[PDB]
Amino acid sequence: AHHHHHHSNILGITSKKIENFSDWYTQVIVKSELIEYYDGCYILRPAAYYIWECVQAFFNKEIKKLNVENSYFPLFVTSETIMYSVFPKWIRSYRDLPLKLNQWNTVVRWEFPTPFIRTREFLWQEGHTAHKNEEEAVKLVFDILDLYRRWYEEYLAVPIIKGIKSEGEKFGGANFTSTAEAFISENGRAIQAATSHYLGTNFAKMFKIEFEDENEVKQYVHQTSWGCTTRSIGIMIMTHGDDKGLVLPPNVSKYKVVIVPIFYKTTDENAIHSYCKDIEKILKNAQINCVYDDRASYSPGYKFNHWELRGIPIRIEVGPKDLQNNSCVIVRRDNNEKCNVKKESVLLETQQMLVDIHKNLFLKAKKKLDDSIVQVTSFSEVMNALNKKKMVLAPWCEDIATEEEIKKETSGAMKPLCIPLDQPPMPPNMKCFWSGKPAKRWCLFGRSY
Amino acid sequence: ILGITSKKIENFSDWYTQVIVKSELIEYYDISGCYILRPAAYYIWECVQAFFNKEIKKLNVENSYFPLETIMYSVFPKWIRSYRDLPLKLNQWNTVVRWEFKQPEFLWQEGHTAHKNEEEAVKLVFDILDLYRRWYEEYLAVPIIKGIKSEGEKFGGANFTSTAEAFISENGRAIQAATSHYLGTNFAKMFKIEFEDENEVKQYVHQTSWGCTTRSIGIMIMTHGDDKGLVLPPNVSKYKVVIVPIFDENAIHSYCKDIEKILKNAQINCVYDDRASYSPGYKFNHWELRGIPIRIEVGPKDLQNNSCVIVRRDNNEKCNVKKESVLLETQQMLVDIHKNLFLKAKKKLDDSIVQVTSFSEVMNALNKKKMVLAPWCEDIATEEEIKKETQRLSLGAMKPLCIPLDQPPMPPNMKCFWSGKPAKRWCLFGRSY
Ligand SMILES: [Cl-]
Ligand SMILES: [Cl-]
Ligand SMILES: [Cl-]
Repeated sequence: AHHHHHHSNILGITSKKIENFSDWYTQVIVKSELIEYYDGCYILRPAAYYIWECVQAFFNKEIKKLNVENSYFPLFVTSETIMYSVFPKWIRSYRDLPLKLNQWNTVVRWEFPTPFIRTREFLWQEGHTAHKNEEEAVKLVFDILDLYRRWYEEYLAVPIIKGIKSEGEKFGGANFTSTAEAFISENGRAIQAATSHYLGTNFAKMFKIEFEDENEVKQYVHQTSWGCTTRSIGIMIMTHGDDKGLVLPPNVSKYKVVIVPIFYKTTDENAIHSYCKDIEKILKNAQINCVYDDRASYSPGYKFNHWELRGIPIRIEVGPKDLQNNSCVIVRRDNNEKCNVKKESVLLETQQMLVDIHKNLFLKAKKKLDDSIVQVTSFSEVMNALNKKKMVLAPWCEDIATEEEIKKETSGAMKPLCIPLDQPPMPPNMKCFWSGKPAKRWCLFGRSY
Repeated sequence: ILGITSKKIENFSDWYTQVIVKSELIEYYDISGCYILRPAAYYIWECVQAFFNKEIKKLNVENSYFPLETIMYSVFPKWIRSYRDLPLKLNQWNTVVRWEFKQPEFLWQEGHTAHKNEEEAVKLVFDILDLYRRWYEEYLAVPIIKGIKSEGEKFGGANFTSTAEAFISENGRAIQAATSHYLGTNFAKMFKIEFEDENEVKQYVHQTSWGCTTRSIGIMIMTHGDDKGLVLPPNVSKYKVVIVPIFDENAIHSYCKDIEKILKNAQINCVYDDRASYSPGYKFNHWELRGIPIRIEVGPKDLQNNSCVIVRRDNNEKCNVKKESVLLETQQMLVDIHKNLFLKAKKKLDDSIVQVTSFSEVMNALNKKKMVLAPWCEDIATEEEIKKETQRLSLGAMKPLCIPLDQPPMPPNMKCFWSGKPAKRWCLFGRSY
């Protein structure tokens, strides 16, 4: 009957994030128990699906405050839902507006493949609304965009940049496409995090989606659509993961704490086991889910690595030194800092530490994001920035023809990510870094996914 | 308005189509019969999903997503090596996608578990089955009968299939409402799902599976719907109350808005139908069709007496209520509506079961749109014999629905109604969907 003292190198992460990012990622997603391959479609195991559940609960609650109703439309065409053609059957009068719908979807197809990120398999939501006028639709587009900011920032501890897509990168049926953009600094790649579209009257004209207004004048509806996918999980993994494995923001971890007993003598086993159970009770009585790993066949050291790999935010260790001192050792996953905590203070310190882990994960990620943006004047400064795994903020004329030319001259190509909502001042005579006719606004450009 | 034009008792299938479309539950895409679950239908699914998730989580079942039982079980040995890995408990909420220009219920739930022994597995099978009873009975106000399927009607891979059966008395047809299967070690042997037990002995896992679909919604509609349209148990209606003004014209609005705020402040969602271009009669029918549990009517006299009139959807009874008593009376009424819907459906279910001792009583019961509870020897070969004979006499077949968990006494000398060797247990038989 075998005792396992040492977690073998091969069962941990054998590639370093910075040195071999793609293999590092592959290893983390399987070894942390997020996903499992069947044969390259993958199963979302509970640790991944739990993250989706948490963001789904938050988003549902928030969209319901905006009177959005969930629904389910099963017919799709190549991916988009057959829906707008039905809207004339439901809308006659301003009293029928706004129409506000959302659905939670699941799709799998043959892969073409980085799980969560470049995949034909995902869970998502998409919302669709129709309003009596432009201002109400555009307000809603930006309200939803801020909810995406919160999904990322409050749940995944991922900072995003809000912006408007360039004409070449926006959805063809949209008047404008707003976006949340994320950036993975370790490989220099931007990735679109969520989208929120003002569709104007385009589909109303196609399907005769018209209503009688309050003045008895016929008008087109103004539409919106918006979506966010399990790509969000990938972004989170890539943002916080380290060389020991997965790191989970506490808000999307099922177990907040793992309790590990330390003892080598049978005379100590009962007191250790009992104290560990006291701590498990204290936390669970307080609605803090946790796991007490009391397996006899694995050493404490093995268990440390086992649960770090799984991304548990806090580990509490209990050894004989701790019984003697009425304490325990609390270890944070994010930065591996340890402290001794009195038994009576474990609840409060754990609560405070879960909040601080989230803050630290976010603030460190935001620093990396901010440090990844180089503001440039000229195309000659661009390649050095790209090669430093950066994206660039450049004054740009926003001429659609230039997007394919920028791509072509700089997969190694950089593309317009978004024109950020937050604009630095534009100096009086600033020229486009490409054109160079007068520059309109600053645009972010980068290599992408 | 065009309301419901066919009577439930007279043309059931036409009634049903009119109710599901007119009430805004579904919209058909086209003659394929593919359809949209509109918010009124999806809201029901949401409510039961919330309930079920909460309860299965108390049993440590975790949600997951396997792309679409062979993918699934072939992967289980990768996760199970010792007793420490058990029990494995998974659930999935599934959605179907139909691609328009590609070669080919839209929502359902399926769970799967694996356990160290028979006792633990079977206990979960029955715990889940009671959660399905509660899904039906607490949220949908639909009574069900728990039982075990016959050998001929169980899932072929199961050691036994437990079931919740419902009956629609207006058309005399039973319907399987949910199922929960003990799979034994059948698939474990097939996919080599073994573990090392506490004593270092290799054992097979004991598995269960269980599911329920949007058919549950259809069952609810068939059960409580009436000739005016949909009837919603309050727990699965987005709006609990509609407020309808009856023409003041300024004081009326203000008064209706006061009631709206009282209810909404107490977290009771409601709608104040203040549309100027429709009559109150129009509005009454509009909201009845849509299944809203309670209407509150406010007219001039009610202003004068500081009252209003509360009207129940289920029985159309009215009562006069003081303004300051509206919140409490509304809360009590929503409870009482659910209780009445359930009790009247339970009475119809009870009255649909004829207990028989011989085959010569069966066709009379079937032709009266009943089910029969009969003493049966349970021999699989009799199932098709009984199907054929009841079909023949109809000119339709009845089949075994379930062997109820709640068994009446079996006299020591009772014969099977068909065979009649010694009878074992009572079995429910009926026509089915
Ligand atoms: Cl297609
Ligand atoms: Cl937390
Ligand atoms: Cl079955």
